[PDB]
Amino acid sequence: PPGAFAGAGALQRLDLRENGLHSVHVRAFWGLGALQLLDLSANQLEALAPGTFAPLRALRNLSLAGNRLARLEPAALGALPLLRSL
Amino acid sequence: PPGAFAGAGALQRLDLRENGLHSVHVRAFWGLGALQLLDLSANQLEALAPGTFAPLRALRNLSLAGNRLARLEPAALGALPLLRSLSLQDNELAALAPGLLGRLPALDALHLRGNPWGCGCALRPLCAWLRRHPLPASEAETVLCVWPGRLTLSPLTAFSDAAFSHCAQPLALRDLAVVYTLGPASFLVSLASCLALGSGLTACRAR
Amino acid sequence: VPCDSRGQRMWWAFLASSMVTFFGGLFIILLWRTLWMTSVKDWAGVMISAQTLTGRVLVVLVFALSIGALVIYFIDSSNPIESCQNFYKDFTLQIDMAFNVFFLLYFGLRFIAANDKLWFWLEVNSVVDFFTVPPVFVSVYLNRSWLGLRFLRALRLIQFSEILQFLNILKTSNSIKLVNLLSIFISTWLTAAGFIHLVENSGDPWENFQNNQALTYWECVYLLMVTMSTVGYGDVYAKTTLGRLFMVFFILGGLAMFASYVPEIIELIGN
Amino acid sequence: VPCDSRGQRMWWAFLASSMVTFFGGLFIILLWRTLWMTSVKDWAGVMISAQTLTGRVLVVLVFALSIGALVIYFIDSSNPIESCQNFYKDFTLQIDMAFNVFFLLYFGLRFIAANDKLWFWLEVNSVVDFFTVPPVFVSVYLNRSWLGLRFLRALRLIQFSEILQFLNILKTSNSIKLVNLLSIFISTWLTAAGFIHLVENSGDPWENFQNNQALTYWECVYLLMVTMSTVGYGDVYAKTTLGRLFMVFFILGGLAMFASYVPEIIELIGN
Ligand SMILES: CC(C)CCC[C@@H](C)[C@H]1CC[C@H]2[C@@H]3CC=C4C[C@@H](O)CC[C@]4(C)[C@H]3CC[C@]12C
Ligand SMILES: CC(C)CCC[C@@H](C)[C@H]1CC[C@H]2[C@@H]3CC=C4C[C@@H](O)CC[C@]4(C)[C@H]3CC[C@]12C
Ligand SMILES: *[C@@H]1O[C@H](CO)[C@@H](O)[C@H](O)[C@H]1NC(C)=O
Ligand SMILES: *[C@@H]1O[C@H](CO)[C@@H](O)[C@H](O)[C@H]1NC(C)=O
Ligand SMILES: [K+]
Ligand SMILES: [K+]
Ligand SMILES: [K+]
Repeated sequence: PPGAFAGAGALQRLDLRENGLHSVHVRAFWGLGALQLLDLSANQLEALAPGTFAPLRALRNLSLAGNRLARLEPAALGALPLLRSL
Repeated sequence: PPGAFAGAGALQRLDLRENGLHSVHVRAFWGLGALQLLDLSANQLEALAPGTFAPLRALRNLSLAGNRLARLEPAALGALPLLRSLSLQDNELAALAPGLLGRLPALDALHLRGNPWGCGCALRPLCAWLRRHPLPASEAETVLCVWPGRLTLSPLTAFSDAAFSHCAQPLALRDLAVVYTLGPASFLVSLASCLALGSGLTACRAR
Repeated sequence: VPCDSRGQRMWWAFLASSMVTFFGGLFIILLWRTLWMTSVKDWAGVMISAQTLTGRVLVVLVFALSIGALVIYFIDSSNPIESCQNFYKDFTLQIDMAFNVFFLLYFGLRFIAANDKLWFWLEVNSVVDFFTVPPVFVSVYLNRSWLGLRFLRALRLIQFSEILQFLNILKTSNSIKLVNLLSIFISTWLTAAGFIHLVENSGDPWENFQNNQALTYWECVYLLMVTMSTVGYGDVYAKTTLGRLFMVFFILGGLAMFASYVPEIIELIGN
Repeated sequence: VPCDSRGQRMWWAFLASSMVTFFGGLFIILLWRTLWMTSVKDWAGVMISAQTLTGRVLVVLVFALSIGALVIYFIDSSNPIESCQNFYKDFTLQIDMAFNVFFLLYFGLRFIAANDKLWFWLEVNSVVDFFTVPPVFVSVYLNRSWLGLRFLRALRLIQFSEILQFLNILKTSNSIKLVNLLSIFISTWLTAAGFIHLVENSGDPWENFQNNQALTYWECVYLLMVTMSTVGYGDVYAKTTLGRLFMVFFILGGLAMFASYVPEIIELIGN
């Protein structure tokens, strides 16, 4: 849901694997840009809405392994200067 | 099935969660109105037929968390005077029909956390209910809404009567009379103006 | 606080604002029949006469403003039918308001120069004024907007050939007749497409407008062209009951009009 | 205890109740041909003559009752085709019963005033009486109801122009011919739509009525209008075998009738 992790503005690590995610709404990480590690592996994600990772700014390593993604839109990823691994 | 719990006319508590319910037939609680607690959480319910909760009369707290409901029809809930608490958290509800909360007197406890609420004129009755019944501060912080076209940073409880001022209330007799009389009055004004201009020009020419 | 919503439909107020003008004033004229004026009547008649320069420039001006209103409707057809807006914020509504008050002044000037008021009241120009001008006043009063019957100004395309005639562009009768036929066909095509688009995107009233079909204006133009040529692909069609009734009536009227206009087509073909 | 169900189809009884009237009495007339009457024949002839007042008011009455029966059929077409009902409980069936017994009395009065019984027996009014009047008696006897061939009363609309002629509403021959053509076209359109609706909603008999399509009467009217203009959208069409056969026959008959009626259309257009 949008603003699912509301209240955790100082969150740094977030791991979601083996959960079978299939639909993530846009702007669901409102205020979660502080995180540095984001694991969204082992799911059934197919398409990513543009601007989903836009609130994220301090993210460093991102994982999208074991999913059903076919086309990765550049607008969805945006510009993340602090990213180091993908 | 219809009359699934037949024979339990004196039932008071009924809990159904983590069962993955996907289809509940109408009038399936025939004679189950005596219950006070009803848990239908953690299921895959999408639509509710009208009159499903109509046989229920003594129900007090109702839970519909973790479901796939999108639109909640007022006819399905009906009028339950003895209800006190209701939960719709972790659902896919976008808006609530106006007058749904006014059908029942007591709605002291309400949980709407996690629903993708699209703030708008429709939500204004809910905001007014928030003004009448303030939520807890933590719950107010958690419950938010989606603002179309930009970020969803706007809290649900932050709205005031200024947002309601955009909504057009049903027009009274004054506005109805004005919108009925705008046409003919404007046409008569135009005719009178043209006639006066013609008469004045004729008077100036004849001089 | 800033938000836009449809809320409750207010189309009936806009329609009644024209009905209680047209029918009520028709009844007033009838009752008056049951129960310096010559000088001002002659002044208004010579004011709008096609012989003088003033009448020529004024009919050119009203044709140009009708073209502008049609363009405004074409632009606004890509929006929800009923929507709230601020009159002071947007100036396109101000342009439409100026156009419509000019139309109202022209209608008053015509009404003064009328030997028979009742037969003037049943003209197509009078009825398009009735079904166009009060809605914009109601919209600016209620601070809302409805698409409505604003495509009917396309019915003023019929005078287009006349607009050429006194600008020394058409001399022979055959070219004038051809341009008149083309303008009539184009105008009726556009207004039929306008009604089809309105009745399709609006939805059925008695079914709480749940039968609305997302049809653009140009898609309805394509549908009318396909229908009138008796092709009928079936890719796009009217799904509402009132839309289907209008399609049946349009088919019958178009067939009758074409059968009536065959001899003029033959005369244009000639020998 | 109170319940309604279709049960077994009883359409064949209603159809046979008209067939064993029509064909059997035709055979009786033929066999009689192989093997104060003048006074009563003259009395019946002057009773139904269009010159006298009685004939005029009586044909106006039967036209009005035919209009009422058509309206009753239009109302009842929004129901299941075969259904059980109580004759005493519902009074609309009583109204239809009164209309049909009046039709039967008129048919008897016409049959007395017939110089040639066999050629009277093959008239369209006689056959619509045969296929309309016995079914209501069978329905009230069996305490059931079947939709049947109750739209055929629309075939009396052909007399509509005559209804105007002796009420001093039409004088010239051109207007009478135009009204006659319009009434003929409307009546055949309505009855073709009635057959299409019946054969589509009833379903194929040899396939246990599993091919029924939920088509309303007005949807079938729209389908007939689309077909007769050679547009053919394909949004709605006949899916049953008998429905498709009827559509082919209707297409051929409509094309032949239009080709035959072209010269009258040209005469109405004139020079
Ligand atoms: C010839 C003109 C000037 C007068 C004829 C009246 C016509 C144009 C009127 C009468 C009934 C009207 C319709 C009645 C109901 C609705 C539903 C609502 O969503 C607005 C549009 C719509 C679909 C209207 C469109 C305009 C309409 C068809
Ligand atoms: C011209 C008229 C008077 C006589 C011609 C007879 C026609 C109308 C008869 C003969 C065969 C009949 C069909 C035979 C079988 C069925 C299946 C059943 O569900 C009733 C309707 C239906 C589909 C009948 C409709 C009427 C029908 C087509
Ligand atoms: C990126 O961070 C993740 C999170 O734990 C870690 O497992 C991974 O090794 C890191 N990648 C690199 C290249 O350091
Ligand atoms: C409503 O009843 C349920 C059932 O036990 C209970 O868990 C819940 O706390 C009650 N709600 C309130 C607000 O007391
Ligand atoms: K064709
Ligand atoms: K086709
Ligand atoms: K075709």
